[PDB]
Amino acid sequence: GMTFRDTSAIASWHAHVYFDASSRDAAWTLREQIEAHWSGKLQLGRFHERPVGPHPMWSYQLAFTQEQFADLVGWLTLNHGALDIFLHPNTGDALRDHRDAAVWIGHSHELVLSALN
Amino acid sequence: GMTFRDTSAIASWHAHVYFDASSRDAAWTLREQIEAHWSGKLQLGRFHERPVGPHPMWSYQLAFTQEQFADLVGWLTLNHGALDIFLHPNTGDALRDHRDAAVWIGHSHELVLSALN
Ligand SMILES: [Cl-]
Ligand SMILES: [Cl-]
Ligand SMILES: [Cl-]
Repeated sequence: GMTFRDTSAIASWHAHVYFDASSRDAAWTLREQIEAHWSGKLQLGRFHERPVGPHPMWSYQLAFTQEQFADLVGWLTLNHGALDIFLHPNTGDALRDHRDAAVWIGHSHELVLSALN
Repeated sequence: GMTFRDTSAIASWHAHVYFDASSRDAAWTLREQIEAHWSGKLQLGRFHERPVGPHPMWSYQLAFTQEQFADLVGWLTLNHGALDIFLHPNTGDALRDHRDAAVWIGHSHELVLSALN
């Protein structure tokens, strides 16, 4: 049986906007709106135009606190268009968080979990 | 030419825990823990052991506010085990909300879109 955890186990969240060559322009446009809308509320990573790390799509990262989660995730849910977004909590166990605690705005993708740990 | 929306557009959130014959006990355990952890203050629908509405799997519904979103969604992310969970905001447009504002804890599923008419 699984042991239940409290939300205090979550130190922070990462979201990754996924895209590819076909959706690059749309991804860029959303990234500019995130900059415009969320300056100081999250850390925005580089625009990766290849698969990096465990990500099977081109991507960029947003890193944010539990206190920003509802506002930012709600806004992304409303405004993501056709871009899939991968989200996961950071609990101190990268493989477990990616393998077992993946959240998707839009469609899910099979991660490159073998890249972890 | 998307019009960006504010989270004020969201009246409420709805989650649907998906399960099947293979995963009934886990789905039930989760439901009971939801009931206990929020002391019956969330809105819980019927435990459906058949596909209902737009849901291709057996399911049960949870409804909650934007102000409950971070805690509940965090908790579900940590505690869902292998159960996929469909979430969507309610903006008054059931088609658009289900089609375009779907969020999935775990893996995404194709909805039975016919049921949205
Ligand atoms: Cl670099
Ligand atoms: Cl959208
Ligand atoms: Cl979506």
